[PDB]
Amino acid sequence: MEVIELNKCTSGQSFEVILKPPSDPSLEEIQKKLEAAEERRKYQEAELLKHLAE
Amino acid sequence: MRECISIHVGQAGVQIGNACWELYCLEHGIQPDGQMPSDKTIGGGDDSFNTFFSETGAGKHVPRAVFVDLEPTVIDEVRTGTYRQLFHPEQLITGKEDAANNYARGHYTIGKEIIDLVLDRIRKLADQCTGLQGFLVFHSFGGGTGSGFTSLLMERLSVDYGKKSKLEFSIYPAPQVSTAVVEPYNSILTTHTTLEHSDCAFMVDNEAIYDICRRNLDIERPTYTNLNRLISQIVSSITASLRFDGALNVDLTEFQTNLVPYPRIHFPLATYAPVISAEKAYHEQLSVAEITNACFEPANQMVKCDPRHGKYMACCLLYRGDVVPKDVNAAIATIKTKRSIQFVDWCPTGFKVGINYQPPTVVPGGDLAKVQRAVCMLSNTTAIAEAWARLDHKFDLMYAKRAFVHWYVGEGMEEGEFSEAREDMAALEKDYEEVGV
Amino acid sequence: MYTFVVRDENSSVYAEVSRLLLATGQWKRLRKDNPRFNLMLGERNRLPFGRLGHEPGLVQLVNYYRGADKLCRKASLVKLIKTSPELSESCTWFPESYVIYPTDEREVFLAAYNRRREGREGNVWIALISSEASELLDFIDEQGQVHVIQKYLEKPLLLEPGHRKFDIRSWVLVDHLYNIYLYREGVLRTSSEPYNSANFQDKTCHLTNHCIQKNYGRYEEGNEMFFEEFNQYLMDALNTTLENSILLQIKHIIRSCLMCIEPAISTKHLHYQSFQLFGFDFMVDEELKVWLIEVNGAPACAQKLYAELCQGIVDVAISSVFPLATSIFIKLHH
Amino acid sequence: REIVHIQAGQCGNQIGAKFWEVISDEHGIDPTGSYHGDSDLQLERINVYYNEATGNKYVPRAILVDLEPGTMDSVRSGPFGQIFRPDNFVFGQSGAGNNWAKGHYTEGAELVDSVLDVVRKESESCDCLQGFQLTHSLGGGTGSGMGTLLISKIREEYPDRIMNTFSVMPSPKVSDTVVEPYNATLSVHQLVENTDETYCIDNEALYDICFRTLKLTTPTYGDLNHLVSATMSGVTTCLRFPGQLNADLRKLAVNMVPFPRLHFFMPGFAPLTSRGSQQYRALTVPELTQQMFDSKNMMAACDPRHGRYLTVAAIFRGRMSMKEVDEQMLNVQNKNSSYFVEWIPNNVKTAVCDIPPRGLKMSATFIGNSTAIQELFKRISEQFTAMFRRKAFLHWYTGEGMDEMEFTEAESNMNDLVSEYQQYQDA
Ligand SMILES: Nc1nc2c(ncn2[C@@H]2O[C@H](COP(=O)(O)OP(=O)(O)OP(=O)(O)O)[C@@H](O)[C@H]2O)c(=O)[nH]1
Ligand SMILES: Nc1ncnc2c1ncn2[C@@H]1O[C@H](COP(=O)(O)OP(=O)(O)CP(=O)(O)O)[C@@H](O)[C@H]1O
Ligand SMILES: COc1cc([C@@H]2c3cc4c(cc3[C@@H](O)[C@H]3COC(=O)[C@H]23)OCO4)cc(OC)c1O
Ligand SMILES: Nc1nc2c(ncn2[C@@H]2O[C@H](COP(=O)(O)OP(=O)(O)O)[C@@H](O)[C@H]2O)c(=O)[nH]1
Ligand SMILES: [Ca+2]
Ligand SMILES: [Mg+2]
Ligand SMILES: [Mg+2]
Repeated sequence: MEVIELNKCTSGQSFEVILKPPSDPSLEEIQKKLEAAEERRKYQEAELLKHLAE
Repeated sequence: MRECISIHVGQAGVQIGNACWELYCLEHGIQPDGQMPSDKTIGGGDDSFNTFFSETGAGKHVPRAVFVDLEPTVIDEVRTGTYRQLFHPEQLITGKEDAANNYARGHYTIGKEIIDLVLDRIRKLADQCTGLQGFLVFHSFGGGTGSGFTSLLMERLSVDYGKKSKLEFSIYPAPQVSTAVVEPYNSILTTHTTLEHSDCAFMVDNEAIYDICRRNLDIERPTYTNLNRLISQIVSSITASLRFDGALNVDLTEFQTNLVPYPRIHFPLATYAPVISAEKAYHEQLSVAEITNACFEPANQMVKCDPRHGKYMACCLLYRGDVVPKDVNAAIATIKTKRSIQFVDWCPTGFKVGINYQPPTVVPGGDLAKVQRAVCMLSNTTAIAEAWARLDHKFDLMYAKRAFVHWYVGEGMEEGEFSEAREDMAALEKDYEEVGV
Repeated sequence: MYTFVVRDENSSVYAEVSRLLLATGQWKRLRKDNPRFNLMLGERNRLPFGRLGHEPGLVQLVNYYRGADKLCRKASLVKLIKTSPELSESCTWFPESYVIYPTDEREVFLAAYNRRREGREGNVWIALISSEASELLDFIDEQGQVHVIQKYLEKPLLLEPGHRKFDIRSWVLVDHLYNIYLYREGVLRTSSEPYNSANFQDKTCHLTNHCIQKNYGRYEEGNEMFFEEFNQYLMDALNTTLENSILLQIKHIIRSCLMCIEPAISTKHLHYQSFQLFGFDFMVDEELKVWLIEVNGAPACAQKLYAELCQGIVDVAISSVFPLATSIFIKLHH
Repeated sequence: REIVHIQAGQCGNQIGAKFWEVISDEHGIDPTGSYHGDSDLQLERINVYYNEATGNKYVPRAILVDLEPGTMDSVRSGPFGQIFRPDNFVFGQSGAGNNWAKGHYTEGAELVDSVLDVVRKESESCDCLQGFQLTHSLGGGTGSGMGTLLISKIREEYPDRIMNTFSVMPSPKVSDTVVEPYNATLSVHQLVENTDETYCIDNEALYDICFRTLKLTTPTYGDLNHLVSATMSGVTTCLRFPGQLNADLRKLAVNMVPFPRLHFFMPGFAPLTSRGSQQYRALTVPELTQQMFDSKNMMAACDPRHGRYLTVAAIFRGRMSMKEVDEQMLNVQNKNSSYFVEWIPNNVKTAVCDIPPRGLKMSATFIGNSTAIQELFKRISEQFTAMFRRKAFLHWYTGEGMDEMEFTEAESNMNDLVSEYQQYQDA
């Protein structure tokens, strides 16, 4: 019913119609997560190469 | 004028990026060699299209965009594609081996050895900006790169660009065009890590795009090309306000303002119409009322769900072509009395409308026919949560047996992150419930 | 070879349906959590409609309409009738009702309670049955859940011999095309004890539930009179037919209620399709005026009519979508 | 993403040589090593298996291994014998006498370092090595004993590279010696630990197919290898050619292997054909689908109805309606959903390649990670125990330094592998 905020230009136009009213981690922490996972990979690869050594 | 940088991650992001930037060039009359005749301000300017294109003294208009993929295959086709002259080498980053559909491999393993390079190449674009708004990130949920490396990137951008907004164009996984069985894992994992780092994310279910291409374009088996050229039209509709003169959604902050009241719930449902086949001999042009009425048909949504059994928090209508406010209001009035449209009690029941007199441009030789008027409705409805339910169920089925989990743990990830991510999704489904019912 | 699943074991109706399907040798039952199904006989609560219609190469069908609870819940039915222009407040076949929350439209209820008292006319209501508003509001707050207050029909039609009360149950089937099929066979769930007008405390002759009654089986077998006998009685005792005096109003109420919510639950252009069996409860006053009591979303059938009805469901609701290698229904056209 | 091929022993070299013979033709490569094709689809991903030399010569990235020169000499005089890099011919003189201990501990240990020098030389040329594929038998001594030895040492030097194998299982129907169950059980123990992907090529299946289906009264190793080279060409299709999806040995492992030890696949193929006998009638898509899933088409003597499919990968080759392929594949899963685990959603993926194999207008190759594979290992386990309970023929091994405990351990681990497959058959 109520049309408001009509803004016209050459490219087109825009408006708003109402029908009814109402009723972060740091760089440190990130580098810590990535390096922590890298250690786990290193540990796993070490256990393998140790197992293969046996 | 404020600039926007577009980041394309993974196969889906890159190939869609190709579809969008191709379309962008045709809409702005930019040629494959980057020359834009209509631009009389040679070597610079602060026009609306400069939001997406920077200019060189040689009169070339280059996309403010970066392409990244842990595999060189896909981007190599950009390097040798038709729009090869458009981008410059520093914008196209490629790795040696992909993430093998593994989130942990793309995030932790391979992500760690290239993240600093990407951010550096991104910083080189940001340095050419006078007032950077934020970033538009294109990627997939299923891919190892699309899911893994994206989340890592999104985390760093929130650190290096804390005041900047970040919008998402994400591809929701569909078995009809799947590339892995573990896509549900990658989807939950990347959503959880990215959620706090994304202001507004537009999900596109390939299932929805796939059936639209089959139903309306009469393509028996849609290729990625068929899917992308359609998605690019939707993306174009959403980003047109940032590239053209207007007063609605003129910047990235206005997206969150007009579509996202609650921060976590920042996944607006997109609905586009009309989709007509190019090789359809006889077509009767559809009216404003007809295309607008189709915005409430689930068969035209980017995600298949039922808005009737949910609640709206916001709703934007974005028209392109022969449309005037009078015909729009007349269409809304009619539709309101015929369809179920429930807004949450703490929001006004209304529609923010945007019109661009220039009708939707079509790729020459494409599958889409030229139309006199088109529309894209961006509605933040709680009904989109059906997609989360689907996905979280598929996740629970596999994880109960810890299937495929060893591949992720083997990359340095912890089995706990699976449950940590799934718990965040469980909370998300609840937030949708409280608001919806 | 089609496939289906069963997720409601307590369903006496669809326990028979699943039996009939397997007996065709063209339907194969799967496990509960098997997603690769053509048909779903879903549960009554938390039915996952969100996971339907997302299986490639599978046309999926379910035996429930999402959003149909708005018609099958007493608090919702009242709200639906009062807020829907199609039905409106002025509708003549639904008793005057109000929604009341425990400590809403309590103030509105008392405004009408005064006209009845300051008019010296019938002023009896139901949630228990009482003529005092204070006795009722004290009962609701003592229970806990949300209840509906409704005008009690003080002058009901009474069967003879016996001077008995009764209510009519009609079984309606709505298929995937939203065709409204009325089962030609209904049933009167009668009271065996004579209706007492003065004493509302005795709820054995006021309430006509098949469980409460179980003088059980004195007049007819199991306090259930079918349409052939009831039709004969009306002809002999009132010089009219079931079709004319009552069934037209029933067919009108049913058609009206479902046309109202059609745009809100129709699966015409959806990715999955729905059908559902409903059970409408009607009440007839001494002037042969039919009133709607409530709608059951998960109705049970009468023992005699299980075989015919259940077979009927398979024919028009299931086989219509999944065809295999005169009609017992009345199509309420619209 | 380059792949380094290795072929060890009599069997390994004969199926390996046949493999290069087949795919060389598919990629238009002649025995000389020169390209003479007509489609660019042949050369787009030919680098996965072939190294390029000056004058545009394509050399297989293959390493030929054996402890006796007998079989390798036959390869070098064979059809495509001249294509192989002569330096990649690494061989001994003593043989292994069908002894796992000889190939793994004594005779083979004396030659293994020479092989690894060639592996290293090829690997250093790779732009980005994705892994290795090995062809060998498990019933012999060299391919079984030294093959598993190589794998263990290749894993040590390339622990982040994929190890794939085409392992031929022994069968009394096609037997050389009675110690084949010993050699196999010892090898399976290794494969469970040091491979990501093993295609189980059961000779019992290959014999039954030749005898029952192809109506060959008395099949030879040549008849058996016609089926093998057809399977090998099929499964490697999406590695060798460009397409909708482009496969690699890692993405293969991730999506096919839900649990690390359960990585033993059932290959399948359709249409089944014998040598020489040409078929004139091309199979309809419904026929390719029905046959490739039939037990009569499985290269592993296992009844798939006695188990459940964990994962399935199907590749259709030839010009056909990819829509019809989709419908038929979906029809199978929907008709027999009980034989697919419900706790891995969408565990069947299909691909299509335009180029068909030689002699066929269209074909379909099957790769299934079924729990029914346990039938294979249970079979080997029974044949193993029958002799081991009396310590029969064990002196051949103890004479090479092995102890009875090592047999008991290998036996135990394979019986575990059986029980693990049984665990998820009733999930
Ligand atoms: N709509 C659309 N979806 C795509 C396209 N390419 C890939 N996808 C989807 O992306 C999902 C898998 O992610 P990919 O982008 O392919 O993989 P990735 O991001 O490169 O990550 P990697 O595993 O490292 O290769 C699948 O579900 C595909 O359906 C595309 O061009 N268009
Ligand atoms: N407003 C009213 N006026 C007259 N009788 C009423 C009435 N409201 C309810 N009744 C009498 O109500 C009895 C029981 O309530 P109702 O029939 O709604 O059962 P529930 O047990 O309330 C529904 P159902 O048993 O069919 O699942 C009705 O069958 C009838 O005997
Ligand atoms: C060369 O061998 C092949 C390998 C693959 C695998 C694969 C296997 C699956 C699966 C998904 C995927 C997917 O993630 C592929 C991407 O690329 C791959 O390698 C992967 O679900 C259950 O089984 C598929 C092939 O065709 C269908 C094939 O021929
Ligand atoms: N399919 C096939 N199997 C073979 C071939 N040659 C030997 N075998 C099998 O391999 C086992 C013998 O191993 P063999 O290859 O001779 O041992 P090796 O040469 O010392 O490694 C037996 O069980 C045979 O059935 C062959 O050419 N094809
Ligand atoms: Ca300019
Ligand atoms: Mg990729
Ligand atoms: Mg031999």
